Amino acid sequence: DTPILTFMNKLDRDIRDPMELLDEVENELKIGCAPITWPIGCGKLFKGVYHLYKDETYLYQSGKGHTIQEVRIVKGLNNPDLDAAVGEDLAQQLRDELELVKGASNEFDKELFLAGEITPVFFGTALGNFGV
RNA sequence: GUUUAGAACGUCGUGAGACAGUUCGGUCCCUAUCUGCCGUGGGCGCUGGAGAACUGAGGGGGGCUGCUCCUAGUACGAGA
Ligand SMILES: Nc1nc2c(ncn2[C@@H]2O[C@H](COP(=O)(O)OP(=O)(O)CP(=O)(O)O)[C@@H](O)[C@H]2O)c(=O)[nH]1
Ligand SMILES: [Mg+2]
Ligand SMILES: [Mg+2]
Ligand SMILES: [Mg+2]
Ligand SMILES: [Mg+2]
Ligand SMILES: [Mg+2]
Ligand SMILES: [Mg+2]
Ligand SMILES: [Mg+2]
Ligand SMILES: [Mg+2]
Ligand SMILES: [Mg+2]
Ligand SMILES: [Mg+2]
Ligand SMILES: [Mg+2]
Repeated sequence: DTPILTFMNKLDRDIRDPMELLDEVENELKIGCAPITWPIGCGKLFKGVYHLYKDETYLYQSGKGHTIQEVRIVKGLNNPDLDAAVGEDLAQQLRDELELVKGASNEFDKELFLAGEITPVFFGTALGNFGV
C-alpha cells in the first residue's frame, strides 16, 4: 500500500476524450481519482492547463521542450482575459466540464491519500516540459 | 577520321601490284549585287505653318529551382 499519483503524459498528440479516461482509470484499476489540473483542449489545439486548487491557468508554447520555460498566467477562471486568450472555442467547454467533474468526482485530502484510496492526477506533456 | 602522290610489316600473286588489315608523314580560296537579319539616317505624306506633352492598334522581353527552420517529431503508425 504505497501511495500513487498518476500523470497523464503525452498530451500533445490527440488523446481520448479525457473525462472517460479518468473514469476508465478510476474503475478499471480500482484506485479512485481526483484531478488537480485540467487541460484546455488536446492535440493541435492544446493551449494550457487550469489548476484546480491554485485557481489559475497557465499557457503553453510549443517547440520549447528543451529548457524550463517561463510561466504565463491568466489567473482567475471567469476572467474574460482568458476567453480572449484561449477563445470561446474551449473556454465555454472548460466551464461546464469543470462543473461536471467537481460535482461528480472526489476532492483531495492528504490522509486518505496516504493509504491508497485517492490518487491525484496531473495532466501535462513530457516533450513540452509543461506539466512536470 | 576517311580519300592522291613517300615508306615499312602480316597476307596474296612468278611479277607489275593488291587487301573495309595495320603502321609513320602529308597546301582547306572568295573585297556581298539581290533576298534575309542586326543597327542608323535622308525624301515625301498625313490638307495653313511651327514647338512640346500624350493616347494605345500592335510587337517583343521575362517566367528556372535547391537546402534550412516554424506548424512538428504533430496527422498516420504496434513500432521503425
Ligand atoms: N510528443 C511526445 N512524445 C513523447 C513524450 N514522452 C515520450 N514520448 C514518446 O516516447 C519516446 C520516448 O519513450 P521513453 O519515455 O524513453 O519510453 P520508455 O518507458 O523508457 C521505454 P521502456 O518501456 O523500454 O523502458 C519518444 O521518442 C516519443 O516518441 C512526450 O512528452 N511527448
Ligand atoms: Mg582525302
Ligand atoms: Mg604508295
Ligand atoms: Mg614531317
Ligand atoms: Mg566590292
Ligand atoms: Mg533575289
Ligand atoms: Mg541586300
Ligand atoms: Mg530595319
Ligand atoms: Mg533611335
Ligand atoms: Mg523618317
Ligand atoms: Mg499593346
Ligand atoms: Mg515574348
